[PDB]
Amino acid sequence: LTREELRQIAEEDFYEKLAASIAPEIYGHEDVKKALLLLLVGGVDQSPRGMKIRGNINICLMGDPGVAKSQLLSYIDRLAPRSQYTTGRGSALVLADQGVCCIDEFDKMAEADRTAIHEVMEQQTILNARCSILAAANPAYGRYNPRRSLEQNIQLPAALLSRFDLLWLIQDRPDRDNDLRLAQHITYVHQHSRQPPSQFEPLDMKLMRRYIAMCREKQPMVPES
Amino acid sequence: IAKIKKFSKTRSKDIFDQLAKSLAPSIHGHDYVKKAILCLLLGGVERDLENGSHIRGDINILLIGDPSVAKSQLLRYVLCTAPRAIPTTGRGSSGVGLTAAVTTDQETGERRLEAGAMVLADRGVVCIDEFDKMSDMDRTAIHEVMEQGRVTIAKAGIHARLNARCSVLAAANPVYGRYDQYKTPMENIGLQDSLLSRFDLLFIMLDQMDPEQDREISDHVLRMHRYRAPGEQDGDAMTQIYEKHDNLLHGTKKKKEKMVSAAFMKKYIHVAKIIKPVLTQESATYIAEEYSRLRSQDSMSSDTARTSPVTARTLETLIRLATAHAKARMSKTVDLQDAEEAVELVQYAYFKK
Repeated sequence: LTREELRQIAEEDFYEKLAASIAPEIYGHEDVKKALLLLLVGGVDQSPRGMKIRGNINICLMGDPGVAKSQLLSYIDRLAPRSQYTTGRGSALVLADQGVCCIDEFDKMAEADRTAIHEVMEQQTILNARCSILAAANPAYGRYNPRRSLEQNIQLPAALLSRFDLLWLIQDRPDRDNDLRLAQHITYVHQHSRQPPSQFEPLDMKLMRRYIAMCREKQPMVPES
Repeated sequence: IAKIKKFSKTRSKDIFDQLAKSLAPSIHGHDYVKKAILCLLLGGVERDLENGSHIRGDINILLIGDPSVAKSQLLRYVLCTAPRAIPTTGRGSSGVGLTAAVTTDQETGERRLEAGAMVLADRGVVCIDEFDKMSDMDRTAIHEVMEQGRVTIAKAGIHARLNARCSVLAAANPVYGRYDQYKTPMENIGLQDSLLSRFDLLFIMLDQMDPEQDREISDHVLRMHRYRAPGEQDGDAMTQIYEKHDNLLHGTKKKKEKMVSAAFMKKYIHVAKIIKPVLTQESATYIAEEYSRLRSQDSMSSDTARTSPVTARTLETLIRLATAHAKARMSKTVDLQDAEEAVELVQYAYFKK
């Protein structure tokens, strides 16, 4: 980048501004935004003492339909430099090497492909499959039941869920004030064709892509303290 | 042009009532279904944003009810009237028929794309009878079209994206054959939550054998049966805005009202679809408050049950129905009654006792 643009990224509370800059059109869900930002950044890859460790961040987001998961997937597909957006039936892993593989309707896929997904998750190989997997799932009955166990509500094996380093549950809990706030924000987005005015205007997509590219270039070393 | 303007100026609020009333003289009753069909003919507004995100402007309506309630007749009439109408039954066309496929040409060795049923029917109407008989795989295939109006195809050596912005009519029968009054609508419909949510409007039709209703239906059917086209000898084998009154088609009582001609109706529908309405600030707050009331109605549902879950797509459905109603009458802005009609339609469709 031009260092002035990096300074334009590095004001106070820059972490919050970067987190909110990802999909600002969807109100709230700042934790999921931070998780997606860290997935964009990613960890470090090391091969100590004969074994290879992964630095890729794989996140599984499951929630009731209508919580704007598909729009988040489309936005992260747009923003990521190497991104592959695919559906369950419609399928790619190799094509998204050193990138992000955005897949939705994970719960609506046969277990035969799921079996091959385990090797990709565990070793990032198939050929190399060094990619960040972002999977989307839905409850079996269309609504998440807290009475039922998590595995039954996801109808996926426990090992597959464990291989996902982050799990985020979004439930469409009915709250009057939250519903009114969401409705008014949606109406402003429709009428003005723009996001509601927040504290700080989000950064451009190109600037964020370049900043993520530069931050990926560094390999921090973990202190022993 | 002059006749259309005169009819719009004279009949200010009566356009939406008359077009729904004169939609199908051969079919008796079902005013809400006729209003929904009129809204589909008018259509919504497709909006493109600076970021390039696409928002659907089509409406999906599913009709479920007992046999012999004049549902196939409505589908055939819509097929006849719609410019781009393609009929696809449940098991008549599979996912391969509905969704475009890739065929490897032997002459040149390259791969070409052949359009599917929905790809050809761009900005049109697709009618699906016996939707209950359709498999779940075809429903998932249709889900992408119903959500974003696009089909993504990727086979080794070629990849492309095709537009599938279309509206769908679906007619299905209950799982038990006849709708059960005692059992909940969820058991009778027997469909997943995602499919119902993607649908914008749900209508349930009941064959209530009331003496007056039966007498009226029989009289209407009998009058239509005894009718013969003028200019044809009896026993032989085989544009004004208001239609000419007929003693059999209309009746002595209906002499006080006249039906709109088909050609004039088609021209007015096309002109209205050309018109681009703009939403107002006054209606936005009212729609938001009514949406909040609908979401909070779970504690006020009383003994009435809901046919479909209420999600964020309902607000978009409300806006789209308001846009269609604004298209019904030639105007530029959205008024209060414009949203009130859509709210009444939602109240009728969503809640059943």
